[PDB]
Amino acid sequence: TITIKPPKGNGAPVPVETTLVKKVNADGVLTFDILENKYTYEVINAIGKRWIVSHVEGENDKKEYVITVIDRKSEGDRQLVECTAREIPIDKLMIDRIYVNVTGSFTVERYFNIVFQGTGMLFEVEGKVKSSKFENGGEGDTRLEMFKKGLEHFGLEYKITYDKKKDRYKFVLTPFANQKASYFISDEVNANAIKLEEDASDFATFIRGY
Amino acid sequence: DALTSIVNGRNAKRNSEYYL
Amino acid sequence: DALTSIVNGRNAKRNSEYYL
Amino acid sequence: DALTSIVNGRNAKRNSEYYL
Amino acid sequence: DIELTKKDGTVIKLSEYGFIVNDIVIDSMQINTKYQDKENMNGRILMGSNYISRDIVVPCFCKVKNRSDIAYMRDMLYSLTTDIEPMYLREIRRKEELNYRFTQPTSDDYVKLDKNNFPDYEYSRHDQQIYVNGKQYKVIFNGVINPKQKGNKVSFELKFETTELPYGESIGTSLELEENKKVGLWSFDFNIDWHAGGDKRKYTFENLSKGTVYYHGSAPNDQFNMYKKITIILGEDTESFVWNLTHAEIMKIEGIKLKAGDRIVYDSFRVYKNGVEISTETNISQPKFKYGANKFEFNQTVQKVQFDLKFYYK
Amino acid sequence: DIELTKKDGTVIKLSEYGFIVNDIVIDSMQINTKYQDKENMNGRILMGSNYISRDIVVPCFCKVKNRSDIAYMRDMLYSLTTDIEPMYLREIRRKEELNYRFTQPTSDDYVKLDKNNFPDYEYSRHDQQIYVNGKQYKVIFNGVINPKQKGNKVSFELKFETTELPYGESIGTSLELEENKKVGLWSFDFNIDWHAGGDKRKYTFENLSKGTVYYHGSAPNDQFNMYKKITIILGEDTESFVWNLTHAEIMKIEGIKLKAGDRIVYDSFRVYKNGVEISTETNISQPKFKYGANKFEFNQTVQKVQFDLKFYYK
Amino acid sequence: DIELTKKDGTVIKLSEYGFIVNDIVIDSMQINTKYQDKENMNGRILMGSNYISRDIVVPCFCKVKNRSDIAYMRDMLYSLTTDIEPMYLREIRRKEELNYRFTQPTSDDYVKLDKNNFPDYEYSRHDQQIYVNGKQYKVIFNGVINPKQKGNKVSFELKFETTELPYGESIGTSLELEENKKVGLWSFDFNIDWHAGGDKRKYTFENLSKGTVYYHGSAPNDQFNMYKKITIILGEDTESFVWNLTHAEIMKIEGIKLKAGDRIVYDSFRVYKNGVEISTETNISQPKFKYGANKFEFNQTVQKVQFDLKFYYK
Amino acid sequence: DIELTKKDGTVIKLSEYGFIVNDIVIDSMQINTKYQDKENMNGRILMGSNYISRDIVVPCFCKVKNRSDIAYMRDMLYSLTTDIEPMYLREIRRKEELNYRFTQPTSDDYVKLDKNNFPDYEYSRHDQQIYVNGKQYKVIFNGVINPKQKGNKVSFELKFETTELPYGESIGTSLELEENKKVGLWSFDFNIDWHAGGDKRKYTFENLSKGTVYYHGSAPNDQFNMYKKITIILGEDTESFVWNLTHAEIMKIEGIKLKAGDRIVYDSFRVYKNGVEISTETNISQPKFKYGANKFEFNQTVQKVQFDLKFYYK
Amino acid sequence: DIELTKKDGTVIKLSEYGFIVNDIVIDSMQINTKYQDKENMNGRILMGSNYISRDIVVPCFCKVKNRSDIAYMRDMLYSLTTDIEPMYLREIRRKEELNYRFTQPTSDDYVKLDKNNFPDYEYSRHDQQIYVNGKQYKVIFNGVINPKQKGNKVSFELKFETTELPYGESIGTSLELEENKKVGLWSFDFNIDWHAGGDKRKYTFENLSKGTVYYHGSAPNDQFNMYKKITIILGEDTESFVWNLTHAEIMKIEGIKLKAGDRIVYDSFRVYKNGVEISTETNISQPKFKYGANKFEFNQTVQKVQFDLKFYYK
Repeated sequence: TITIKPPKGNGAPVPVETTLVKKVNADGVLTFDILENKYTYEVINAIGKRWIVSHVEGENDKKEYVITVIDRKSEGDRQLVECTAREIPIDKLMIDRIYVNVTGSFTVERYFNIVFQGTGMLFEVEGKVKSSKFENGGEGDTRLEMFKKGLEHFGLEYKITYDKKKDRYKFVLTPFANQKASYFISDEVNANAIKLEEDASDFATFIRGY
Repeated sequence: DALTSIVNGRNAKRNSEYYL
Repeated sequence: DALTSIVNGRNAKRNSEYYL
Repeated sequence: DALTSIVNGRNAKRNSEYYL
Repeated sequence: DIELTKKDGTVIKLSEYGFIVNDIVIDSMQINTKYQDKENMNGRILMGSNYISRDIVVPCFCKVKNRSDIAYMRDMLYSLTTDIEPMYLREIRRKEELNYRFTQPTSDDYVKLDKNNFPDYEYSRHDQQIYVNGKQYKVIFNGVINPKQKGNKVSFELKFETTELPYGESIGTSLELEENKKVGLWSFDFNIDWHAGGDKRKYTFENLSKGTVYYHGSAPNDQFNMYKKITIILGEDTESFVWNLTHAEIMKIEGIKLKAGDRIVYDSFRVYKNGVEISTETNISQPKFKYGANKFEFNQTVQKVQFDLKFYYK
Repeated sequence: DIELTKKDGTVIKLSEYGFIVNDIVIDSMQINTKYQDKENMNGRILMGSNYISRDIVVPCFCKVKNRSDIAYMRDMLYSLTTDIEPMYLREIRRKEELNYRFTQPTSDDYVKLDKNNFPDYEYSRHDQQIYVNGKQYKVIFNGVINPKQKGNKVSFELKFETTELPYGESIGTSLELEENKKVGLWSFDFNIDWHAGGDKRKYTFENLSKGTVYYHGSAPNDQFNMYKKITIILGEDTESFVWNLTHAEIMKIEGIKLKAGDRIVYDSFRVYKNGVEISTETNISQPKFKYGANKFEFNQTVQKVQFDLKFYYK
Repeated sequence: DIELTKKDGTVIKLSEYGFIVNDIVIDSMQINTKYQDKENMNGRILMGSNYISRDIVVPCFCKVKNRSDIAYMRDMLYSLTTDIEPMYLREIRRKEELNYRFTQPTSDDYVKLDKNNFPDYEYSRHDQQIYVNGKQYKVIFNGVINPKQKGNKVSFELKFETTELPYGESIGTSLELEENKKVGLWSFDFNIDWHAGGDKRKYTFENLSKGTVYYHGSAPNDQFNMYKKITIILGEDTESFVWNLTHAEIMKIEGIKLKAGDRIVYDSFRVYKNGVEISTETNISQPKFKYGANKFEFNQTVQKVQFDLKFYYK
Repeated sequence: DIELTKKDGTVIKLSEYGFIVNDIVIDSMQINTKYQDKENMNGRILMGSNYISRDIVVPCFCKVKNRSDIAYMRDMLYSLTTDIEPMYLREIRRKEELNYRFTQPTSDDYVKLDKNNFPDYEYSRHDQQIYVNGKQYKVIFNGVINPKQKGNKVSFELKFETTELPYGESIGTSLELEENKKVGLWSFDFNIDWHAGGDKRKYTFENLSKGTVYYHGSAPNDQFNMYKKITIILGEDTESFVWNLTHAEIMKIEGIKLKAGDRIVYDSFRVYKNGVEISTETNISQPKFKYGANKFEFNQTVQKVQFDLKFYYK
Repeated sequence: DIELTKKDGTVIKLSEYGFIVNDIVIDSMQINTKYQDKENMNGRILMGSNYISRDIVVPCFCKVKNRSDIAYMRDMLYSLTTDIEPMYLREIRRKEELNYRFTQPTSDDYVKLDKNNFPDYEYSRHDQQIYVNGKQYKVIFNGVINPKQKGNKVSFELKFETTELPYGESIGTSLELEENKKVGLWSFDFNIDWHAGGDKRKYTFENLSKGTVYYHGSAPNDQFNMYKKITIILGEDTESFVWNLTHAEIMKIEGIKLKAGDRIVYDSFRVYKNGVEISTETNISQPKFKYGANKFEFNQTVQKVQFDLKFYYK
């Protein structure tokens, strides 16, 4: 069901209930709970963290994630493994830092190219976007949070994709990332419990700017 | 009394992978 | 697991009108 | 609704002797 | 009415141990449903429905020659039955409500008595009981009380329960069906043709792109815990290897290169490329035999296929 | 008293399988309410009220010729009935409590006996049972125990339950009502006029801005899970297309341009613009047939409307 | 039918205290299961299964000569039985339903009467009751009510319960089996050979790398709370010391240097290197005797092994 | 059968108030256990076990001369019994099921009738009932309903319950045992020797390093709520003062200097150095009398020890 | 057997309305306890214990002349009784089970019949029923069902319940006891001396530092909801004003200056300094009359005290 492999080499499947979560720009994450069995024994007693999970959603959606948390509980004469995991197109960014302090004016392609140095992944902007200046680089910081700042300045949203090619992850940067979807919803047909919340405690009609 | 721990534990779980 | 959400939701409610 | 108070109360208890 | 138990390392039957039984009653499988009710719609969606557990009940009593011995006998029962160790239960019935036969009251042809003080109606060899069916059940015990009616008679109420899968696991593989070596273990509950070597008995084919299988089991062998186990001599070299099947999903093995004479052991959700060093990354999909015709279709005329499995019932 | 079951791929009836039944009792639908009590007001608001489930019960027993066979028979029952697979149940009744008829005790005109040792009161063709009604039920099984009364008689207590929607789905569409081709499947429970081609049978109209429909089903076909399916040849070109309906909501199709000869397949909450490539963004509203007169009103005289649906009952 | 109780500091039996009993019924052990249901799989995993408690029940009544005395007698019962103090219960039975014997109505051979107004059927020494089995139970009391039927007869319903471990602790060690000094405490429930000094009685071996043990107890002595206690004169000097065992785990003692004549007392999960100053850091693993053959294998021919233990039953 | 109640400020008995009773039944003490189950071990640890509550039940009915009076009588019952005020209950029994005696129907020796219309079988002084035992119970009431059977007879079902400690507090101290002044309050339930001034009656010793005590109470006086109260004239000056005791813990008084003629009142978990101004910092340990021999050992030959206590029962 | 109800604005009695009753049964007061169990101590602390509710039950049936009228009668019952409006219930009994008296069958002295078809046994004025006691109950209704036995007889089962305080509020104040003006409302359940103007009737004293009060109510008037109301002409000027009382607490009025002729109305937990403009800051303490002697002690010889209150019962 779920093909997991060490960071070096071969795969091994396990059946387990999964709980995935995906946001637009924020990190996706999943969680699941393996249990000891006559099966799964060779794996469960031999998982070390940063085990590489993949083949969620079957023989498709080969979005390879990595485990970082590992719980191990004892239930009866058996044992559970709750665990968590994160994307490689995000973790692989949390891998590397930049020490050269980016500073001054910066066009978007230059900025999101210096940060994709050695990672191998690829970025591209769709529409024309302006440029601004970044005051202090994150010399002691991830590529990820500088990516956050860059999105906050220039590309207000993004969307990753595992392109057809191996070891590639195209970052379509875009303001207000969207694609049309043929499906739909309604209270009768697909929407059990509609909680509409309208929060306005920090809201505005006119506003000043300097 | 028994209850604070479960919620705080799930909270600390959620502290993993909440941030870009 | 089910429980963290209700408390955190009421907490965010309380974040409205707590301050002079 | 009933529940927020017990957790927050235990939390304030824990605020006693948490720090060196 | 003996309630045979095959444990991991032994075989036991109660009536051998002075333990008559009143009857055996086997519940069906507790169907756990998973419905979801839409908020304002006169109808609720089926998320799922699923078998869970086949709770058995067996009340057994026992007579002894003296009141003290009750204790011993009872302890034996517990030490003999109450086993968390997953056991294999086999049910037994009689073919007839046997009576005492005619005799002659001429100081001869007197009646017999069992080790227990009862009248032996079982005069001939062909009187005693039989394994009513060629199946078993993976079973565990639940709590009992022992009311002592008068004398040396005491009753017990065993409450057994299924262990792993709520099904009537058929004993013996499908190859013992193929090779008529082992005798027993094949009851008429399974509608099995006598034409050994004919169709709907054979699970050993040669030099075929596509072939036919009759899964005699009413319940479907989709669950991996069942002992569905295939092994194929691939016949022809290739780089990829697909095989399709009905009442199941498609299966691929892509990305690894094979050879003709190399054999694949295709266990449940598991693939031995050559018997060891499992190469199971390719299209994790497990096959499913439902009942009757389960037609398969390979793609390059394997020189051998053969597969043993176990029949499961509901 | 046969309890017919149409499963996905087969048809079964118990009394064919030596399984008499005592009766069938069908509960009504469990109304789940949704009330809300105001704090200090002598009365509670109705948020909602909604049908949920139609639990069926059927106790069936069986006789056989010998005690062993009980086991086989019981297993057959389980393998034949206990199916998470959503089945379609059809009820059967008799028209009369049949007796044995007069005969002659003159070494002739002797009595018959069924395959089971019972007296065949069904002398003529017109004796045996009937599909009492032209409807079915989407049904799943729940747990059974099998008390064995004496001899070869054993009882069972089937507890069936509705699957998706707690309603009496009528078998056969409304077009089989239109074209009197299929025979059966139309019982007098449905107050249906004989005037085929007349009003209140027809669901195939031509060249009309507005027309009339008689939904013979007491229960309302507002739920999408029901097989309400419309198809219309629009008759006249337009840029927008509204049609109204009573006992339901208004429907628009705005923002997409159409043509006259183009046809719309209007499935439940779904719109095929031309049979494929569904263009269902426009005014997601589903139509609702309640009972009797369901008058529709188009706006530009469609050259054809026709729609098949299924009648549902409570 | 006396319900003996050995408390910490005394021995008591009810019928000595004017307290007849109707019977004793001993439940089996409440098996607490630990299952886990997979979400959409027709079968649930066994995390564990485990014995918990062996609830005993004993209804006892009492007659006295006058109505007042009831009170005293009742209080005695409470003061005599209801003890949170973990007691050791021993069951008693009779060997026969005794009757009054033939006599002679010739102003002689009259009948006797007990201290309580009952007929003494126990004429000879060999009439009275017996410790039916050589085992006990660690037991505590639970709530009782005292309905007073007429006269001086009043009933009570004692509900005892196991204390630590739900098992039939065998009284007396295995060395009393070795040295046939203590008499009693060995019932035929334990299938024990008479060949004292022969195999399957001996737990005192000399000068052996490997040897054989017959654990007569059906229940397994894996739990540490049981009085499994080994002591070995190691025979040969070494730096490390491994010994293996079947129906159990491997045991090492590495990292501490020993000598030949030095002795190890190997208590449950505990190691006295030389009787005191426990050196129990090395491979914390406790041995487990299941039943029958429990073969051990040392590695350097210990000059002495001997070990006493207690037999436990289910 | 009177159910005496001593309240804080008065004494009451029901049958004085026209309130016959059917019986009194006294439950034992509800043992609350505190077990802990280890996760995968066939046995559960005893954290503790503890007596809680001794629920009494007393059904009492009443007859009156007229239907109205019922009301009054009932109210009296409530006003007389239902008291949250912790009361001291004393049970009463009869010594005999009394009958009417022989008389003479000669217009003489007629029969008597009580204030209630019943036949006075209690002819002589020695007929009426007795305090069956020299103990009481600290008791509170729980809810009652009053079904009125016919006429003037109405029943009630009192459900009393222990207040502080689930025990049979013995009335009167142990000094009234010493000085045979108060009469009554000493029943044969307590196995008490007549040798007043002899051993096992005396709790007043002089000039001894060590001495002997017989605590006649089956239940142990470890709980402080019991009225265990010691007072000692220390005999010899010292700086520290230790005294040991069996079925209890060691006691020290260190860090405070004393004198010989000074006296210590050693109340439960409390120490008056000289009757007031409690100096109880030194080794807070309370003594515990279990049953029978409770040997104490002082260290410097106190010139006087004497201690009163209360006997408690289970 | 009439079940009088005084509602806010009217008086009703059932038997006036053709509504016979079978009986009235009045439960005692549900004692809600508040215990706390110490963790390892054989005894549990009483935090509190408290009366809650006095649930009344009254089954009443009714006969009418025709079947239709049942409906009307039933509705009347509901409209007459089921009132959330806190009502005051008064119980009624008979003094005798009345029979028909002797008559003469001489075409004269025939028997009477009530408005309902029953025999009037109530020949004389002194036959009919009576307010059995001079008290009431603050009461509310709970759900009823109406089984119709045959004919015109139908039964009902009223389940009444106390409203505010679970007590038998005595009707009429204590001043109507003082001034023997109102007649009725004083039953012998209250042990009241005839010596009007004598002690234990008077609640109107003059020129006294200390005086005596007999609270005839068994239940204690500590609760403020009861109509305990005092009024005192203070007699002597002062700056502070203390008065003590037994079975209650001390009371001060400090910090406010008073005068002699000024009067204080001392209502429950409330102080009118001069009838209005309540000055109730000083020592908020409410007085409590328990039963019998409630001695008060003022400090400066008030020229008048008098206080009305209501007697409450349990």
